[PDB]
Amino acid sequence: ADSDINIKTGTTDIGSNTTVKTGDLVTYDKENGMHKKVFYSFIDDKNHNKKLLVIRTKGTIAGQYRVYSEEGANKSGLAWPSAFKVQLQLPDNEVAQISDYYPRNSIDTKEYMSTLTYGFNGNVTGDDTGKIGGLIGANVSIGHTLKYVQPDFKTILESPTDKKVGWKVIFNNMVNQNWGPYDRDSWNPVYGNQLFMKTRNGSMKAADNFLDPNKASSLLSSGFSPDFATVITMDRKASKQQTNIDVIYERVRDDYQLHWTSTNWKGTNTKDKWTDRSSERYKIDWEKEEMTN
Amino acid sequence: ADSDINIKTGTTDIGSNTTVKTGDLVTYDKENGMHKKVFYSFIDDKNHNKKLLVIRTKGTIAGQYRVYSEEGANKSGLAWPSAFKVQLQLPDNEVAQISDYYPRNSIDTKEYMSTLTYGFNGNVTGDDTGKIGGLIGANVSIGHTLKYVQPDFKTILESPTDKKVGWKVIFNNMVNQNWGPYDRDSWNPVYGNQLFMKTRNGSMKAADNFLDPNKASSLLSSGFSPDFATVITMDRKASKQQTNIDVIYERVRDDYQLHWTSTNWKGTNTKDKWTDRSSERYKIDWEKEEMTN
Amino acid sequence: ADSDINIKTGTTDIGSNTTVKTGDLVTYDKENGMHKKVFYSFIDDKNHNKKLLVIRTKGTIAGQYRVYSEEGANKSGLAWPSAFKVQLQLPDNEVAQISDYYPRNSIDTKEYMSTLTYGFNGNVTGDDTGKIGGLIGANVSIGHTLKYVQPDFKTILESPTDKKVGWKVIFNNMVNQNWGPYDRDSWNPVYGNQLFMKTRNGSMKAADNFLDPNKASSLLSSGFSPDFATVITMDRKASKQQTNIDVIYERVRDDYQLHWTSTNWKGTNTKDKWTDRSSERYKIDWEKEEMTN
Amino acid sequence: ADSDINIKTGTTDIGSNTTVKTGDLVTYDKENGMHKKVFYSFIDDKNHNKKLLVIRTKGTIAGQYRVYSEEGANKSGLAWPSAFKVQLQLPDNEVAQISDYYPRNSIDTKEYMSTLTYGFNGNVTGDDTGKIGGLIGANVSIGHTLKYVQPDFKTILESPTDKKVGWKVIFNNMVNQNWGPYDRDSWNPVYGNQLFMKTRNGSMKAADNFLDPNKASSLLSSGFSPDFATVITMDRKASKQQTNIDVIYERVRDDYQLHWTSTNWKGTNTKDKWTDRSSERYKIDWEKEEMTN
Amino acid sequence: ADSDINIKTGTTDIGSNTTVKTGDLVTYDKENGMHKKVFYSFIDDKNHNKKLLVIRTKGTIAGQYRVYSEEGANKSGLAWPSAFKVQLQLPDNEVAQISDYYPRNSIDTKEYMSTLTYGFNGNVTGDDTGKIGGLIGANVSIGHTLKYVQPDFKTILESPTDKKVGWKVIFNNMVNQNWGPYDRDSWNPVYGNQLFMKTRNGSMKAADNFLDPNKASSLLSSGFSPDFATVITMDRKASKQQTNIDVIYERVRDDYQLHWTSTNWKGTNTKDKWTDRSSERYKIDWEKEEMTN
Ligand SMILES: CCCCCCCC/C=C\CCCCCCCC(=O)O[C@@H](COC(=O)CCCCCCCCCCCCCCC)COP(=O)([O-])OCC[N+](C)(C)C
Ligand SMILES: CCCCCCCC/C=C\CCCCCCCC(=O)O[C@@H](COC(=O)CCCCCCCCCCCCCCC)COP(=O)([O-])OCC[N+](C)(C)C
Ligand SMILES: CCCCCCCC/C=C\CCCCCCCC(=O)O[C@@H](COC(=O)CCCCCCCCCCCCCCC)COP(=O)([O-])OCC[N+](C)(C)C
Ligand SMILES: CCCCCCCC/C=C\CCCCCCCC(=O)O[C@@H](COC(=O)CCCCCCCCCCCCCCC)COP(=O)([O-])OCC[N+](C)(C)C
Ligand SMILES: CCCCCCCC/C=C\CCCCCCCC(=O)O[C@@H](COC(=O)CCCCCCCCCCCCCCC)COP(=O)([O-])OCC[N+](C)(C)C
Repeated sequence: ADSDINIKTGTTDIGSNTTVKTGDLVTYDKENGMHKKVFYSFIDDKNHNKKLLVIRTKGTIAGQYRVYSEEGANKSGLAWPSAFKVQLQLPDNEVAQISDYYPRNSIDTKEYMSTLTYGFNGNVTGDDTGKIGGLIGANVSIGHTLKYVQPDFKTILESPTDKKVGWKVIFNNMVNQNWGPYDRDSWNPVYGNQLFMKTRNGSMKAADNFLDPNKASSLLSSGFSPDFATVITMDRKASKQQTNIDVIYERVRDDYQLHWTSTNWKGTNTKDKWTDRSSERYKIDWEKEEMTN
Repeated sequence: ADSDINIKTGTTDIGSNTTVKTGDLVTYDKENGMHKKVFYSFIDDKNHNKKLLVIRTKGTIAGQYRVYSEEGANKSGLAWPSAFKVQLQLPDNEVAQISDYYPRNSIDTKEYMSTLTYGFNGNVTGDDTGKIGGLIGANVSIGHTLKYVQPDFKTILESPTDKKVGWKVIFNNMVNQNWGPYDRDSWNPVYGNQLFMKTRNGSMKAADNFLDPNKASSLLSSGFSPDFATVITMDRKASKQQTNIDVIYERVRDDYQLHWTSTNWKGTNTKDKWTDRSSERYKIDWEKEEMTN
Repeated sequence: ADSDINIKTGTTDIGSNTTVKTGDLVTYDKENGMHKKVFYSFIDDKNHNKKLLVIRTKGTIAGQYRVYSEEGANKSGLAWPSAFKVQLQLPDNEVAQISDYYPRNSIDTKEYMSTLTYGFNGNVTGDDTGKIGGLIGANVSIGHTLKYVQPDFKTILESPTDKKVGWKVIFNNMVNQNWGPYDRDSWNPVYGNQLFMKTRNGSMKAADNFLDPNKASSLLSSGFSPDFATVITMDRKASKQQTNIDVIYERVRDDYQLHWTSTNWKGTNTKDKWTDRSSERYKIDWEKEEMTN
Repeated sequence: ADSDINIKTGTTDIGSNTTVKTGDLVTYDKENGMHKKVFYSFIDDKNHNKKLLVIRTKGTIAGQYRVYSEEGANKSGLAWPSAFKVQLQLPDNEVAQISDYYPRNSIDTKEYMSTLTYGFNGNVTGDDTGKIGGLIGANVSIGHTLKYVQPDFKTILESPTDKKVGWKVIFNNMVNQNWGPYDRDSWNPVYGNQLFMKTRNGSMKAADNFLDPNKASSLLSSGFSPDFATVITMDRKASKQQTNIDVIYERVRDDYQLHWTSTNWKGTNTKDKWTDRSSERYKIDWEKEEMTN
Repeated sequence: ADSDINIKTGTTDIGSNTTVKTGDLVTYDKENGMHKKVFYSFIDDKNHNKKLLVIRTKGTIAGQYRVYSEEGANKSGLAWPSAFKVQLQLPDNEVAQISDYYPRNSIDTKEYMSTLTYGFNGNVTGDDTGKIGGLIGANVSIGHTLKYVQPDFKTILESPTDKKVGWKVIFNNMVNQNWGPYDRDSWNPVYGNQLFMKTRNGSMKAADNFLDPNKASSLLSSGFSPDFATVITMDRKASKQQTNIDVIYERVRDDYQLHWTSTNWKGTNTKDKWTDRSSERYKIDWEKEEMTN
């Protein structure tokens, strides 16, 4: 906090008394259904040291959650997005550099609780025949309790090198039919991986026996809208004022297959089955303060 | 709070009615993968007593979480970052001084709860043969409950001397596979240190039997992005207006080795195995209000 | 709240339409490792009655947590900071006076909860031979639950007299290895004071058997950064416009010794073993609105 | 809330477009250790109807927590502050009046919870000899739970008459050694009042066997800093423009004595033992807008 | 929320670009100890339709909690305030009207929770003689939990007619000596109403055996400070510009009597015993924008 140093709040910020020429570019890849978008802003403050440029790759990525193949009632498949990714890269011989990026890895906290209990007991037993009995007892108990919050999808920031920076979204785990949370590597010897399982021993058709997309998480079927911000700085005395950028919106799917062995349904997961990449190259003109492509 | 003294809020702050010449420097160490960055700001308020300069060493440090060595299925190793560090130092004969630093040690709180319970009981027992029995009893219980929040990574501020100040990030403990939180010194006589253990008695290959990086904390594999702020003040009447600074982004790793003894997997940890340091020297020109290197 | 009286917020504050000449002084005591700092601000509002001056003794104090003496494996010592202190004093014959101070003693609250429970029970017992039995019973229970938050270090404000004001930080208690919170006066007949105890009956060397500094609280090893604010007012018609101030950053340590009696480790604490004081005298010139020393 | 009536926020406030001549007075009573302070502010808005004056009696009161008398090991005494008080009074024949006061009595809330439980049970018992037995039972339970927050010190506002207004701080109850909260009237037939008791049956000296001041609440030993605000209004056409005020900072202590009867320590409390009052008379000049004394 | 309609926040408010002539009136009724106060404000916005006037009857009402009569040790009485009231009324033939009032009745919410539990059990019993026994059982449980917050004093708004509007404060219930909350109609066949009962079977004098005022709620003994706001609007073309207002601060007490029957103390409550009213008539001059009386 800039105010915790006695520095007046906002003194160290940049962007005062300057005109920023923003813009927008929208392009849709019908083949992959990735409504990618970039929102940039040229900031050139005379009090600064280098020209600035912030790229907000808002865009949007489809879910692609459907049964790709069905083979009778014996077995059927299913493809779902395991992880979403978006990254920005620059030419190796280029002069511009990546400075900052808002969504970054953050430390996680977990609660903890220890319980210690003492106890005592004593009773008198008697009956019609006049027998009298006694009982004295005691007990101790110790208990450790740990709780934490684990989101279904956990955003991560891949190691940002100078020339390229890339984010990532993965599938931590999901809760199905109010049962214990499952994940890709969850296994059960009898049923197997029950992540996307409708009924344990249903008699319906193989393809029909799948978890409803509405019940599952919104990202899987309805897509995930990203919001990542990066800032690019380039020296104001550079001989060449043209820069090239590349934007990637790759998405990784998985294969989920149900198998009827003799009585119950069995499920198996094949992580990293298909990968779809949609890369477009943009051009930057620092002199004209415009990104067009 | 400046407002709790009846002083109008922000009156004691510095930076009003002045022009601040900010800047930026970005350099990447491919050898160590440390995308270090410094964001400075020259504040020279005539109402102040000394020139000011705030260095925000945002930067970023890679994770370097991989199996460095594998030796068949008998055993395999693993290297992970135990602690991240970043510090700023000045020449001993220099005249500038360190004034403040935002992230600082903070007191920690823990809950507490004491429980006391009384009880009474009485029942009548009878059967077909007409036997009637009685029972009177009582019990007491006392319970102490203590809970607190312990983050996986706990930031610390090393003893800040005048010439140098240094922060630190360490590995408090981690939760594995929803089991009890482990740490570097955790030991189990049968299995041993089970921090990064995939399966207790899995039959897979030695190298494969490791916790997935996605399951583990984000910092270990995807790196840690620091945000530390320091302010440097130098007298306005100093004969020499040039100052030299040094920035360090050292990172410490550890060695984790799994051993198959006869049936189960055994794990051992060797703290402070390797250390990587990447120091760069910057130059400060108070007269020109610019940091270049 | 000034707004709860219908007075417009901030009307009663002081510091409007005036120029404040702030400053800074930094000095480091290598002998004691106390990076003391003072940040002042001269406020002289014509609408006010007396000149004002606020001293923010931010500074910083080292931890000094190390094993001072080791004597073989039989026993070893340990010195840790029991309490931190910082206070401001004025000459007895001086004319300036202490007005206010932000961090002040605050009331503490504790939860409370009373539970009352009734119960009834009735069962029928029968067997193969046709015997039928009955049982009717009842029970009552009363329970008192009390929980509160107790920080490890509890800041206190010593009785502020006109000429001097002094704060204080003490060691309330600590939680070790997720066990019951201990404190200086905690005693156990078998083991003794187990505050800084690594293992109850470890076979390692005497000096090695100590709690890791990382596990313990951050203040003990990495130091404590204070932030206390005071305001000094002096009459504007005083004949002499020069004032002298004294700043103290005294820190108190303790001695902790482990003793191996026959099988287990025994620990004893000797409170108030050593005291370190580092006092520097500053000079105030109200006429020139500057503090220099 | 002025905004809940559709009136623009702050429209009804007073203090706009006016100059307020604030001030300060500091005086210390070494005899009683009461660093009393008054911070006033003259508000005279032409749009208003009467002149205004707000007195903020911040000040500070010492704790005075020490063993006043010790008589061997048989018994010893102890004096602690039972209640703090501060009030403002005006001459009976005066014309000024008390209008408002910020800290005022507030309603208190308490939680509540009712629990109802049904239960059923049935088991089959069998042994090697083939005997088969059954058991069917049921139970009901009702539970009332009530919890609330009770601070150690509870501020109160004495009945404010026109000429004088007075606040009050009392000792609600305290928690000792993590045991049940005690208070002045708490009594135990065996031990007695165990409020400030160190050990139930300790063998140390009578004077030494007292609760450490650090463990007890901060107010008792380190003093209590008050913050009460009052506003005084006087007609602008009054013939006499001079007004006299009186400020009181009375503090009430108590006597606590431990008695060793035969084996254990016994404690008794004598409420309202001593009272200390420190009254100073200030003078107000509405015409000159200044309070001096 | 005016901003939820897309209307810019504060557009519909009234009071912009206008001068408000506020005021104040203070009068104390020594007979009843009711430090009544009214704070008004004349708002006349040309963009408005009618003249406005807001009356904030802050004032303050004493508690009057004392033992009115004592008759030996056999029995004694006690008078406490059951309910506080404040209302504003206008002449029937008057033309002004009541528009709004801030403190208004609000809906109350209560939590709810349903619990369902299944259970199974099975054990094997064996002894030295080789007898082996078994036991299999199961159980079910259902539980409804409801909790809510009930303040001791619950403010209410009486049916506001055009000519008069009146608020009300009543005594919902109180918690005594950490026991179940009692109220006026609470009855116990053995002891009776135990609201203000010190000891169930104490041997002290009848008058002394009362709950300490400090333990009870602050309002009962130390008084209640009200804060109610009303706005009065009168047409700008009215022939007569003078209006009369009446302010009432009536307070209702109760009689509480303890009776020693043979062994224990018995308590009875007589609701609505005495009523005190203190009405003063104010005069309003819209033309001069002043309220004087
Ligand atoms: C290693 C040594 C061996 C163990 C020694 C003793 C244990 C076994 C004894 C033997 C079993 C006998 C049981 C009797 C009572 C048990 C509680 C007790 O002993 O003290 C308790 C005090 O906690 C309290 O607050 C007191 C409990 C009742 C309070 C009643 C107050 C007034 C009574 C009138 C009521 C009406 C009015 C109510 C108020 C208005 C707890 O203390 P402790 O138990 O000594 O705790 C240390 C020991 N331990 C950790 C191992 C458990
Ligand atoms: C050291 C001295 C020895 C112990 C003495 C006594 C204990 C053993 C006795 C012997 C065992 C006999 C058990 C009988 C009852 C037990 C509760 C009791 O005694 O009083 C309880 C009062 O708490 C209440 O609120 C009353 C409980 C029922 C309320 C019913 C209200 C109206 C009844 C109609 C219902 C329908 C309508 C319901 C309402 C609309 C608790 O008080 P205590 O228990 O005296 O607590 C101090 C003692 N102790 C700390 C050691 C526990
Ligand atoms: C000092 C006097 C002696 C004690 C007198 C009685 C106790 C011992 C009796 C004897 C033991 C016999 C036990 C029978 C029931 C116990 C509960 C009971 O009595 O009333 C309870 C009412 O609470 C309820 O809400 C009712 C409980 C069941 C509700 C069923 C609703 C419809 C039934 C169809 C279900 C299907 C559909 C469900 C709905 C859709 C509680 O009231 P109480 O218990 O009278 O409380 C005062 C007494 N006490 C404080 C001392 C405990
Ligand atoms: C005054 C009248 C006398 C009392 C009448 C009955 C009580 C004693 C009877 C006699 C004792 C016999 C016990 C049998 C069951 C007890 C529960 C029951 O009766 O109904 C419960 C329904 O609550 C539920 O939700 C149903 C419980 C099981 C659900 C199973 C679903 C599918 C089964 C397949 C499982 C696998 C798959 C699971 C799902 C995927 C509760 O209703 P109630 O108990 O009627 O409540 C009113 C009565 N009472 C208030 C007095 C309690
Ligand atoms: C109306 C019909 C009659 C009732 C039919 C059955 C009840 C009585 C049966 C008869 C009693 C026999 C008891 C056996 C088990 C009871 C639980 C059970 O049946 O299934 C449970 C599944 O919940 C789970 O998640 C499974 C429980 C254990 C998981 C173990 C995982 C791997 C095993 C290795 C462990 C090591 C590694 C662990 C993992 C790494 C609950 O399902 P349900 O009970 O069928 O619920 C519906 C029925 N009911 C509502 C009426 C209750």
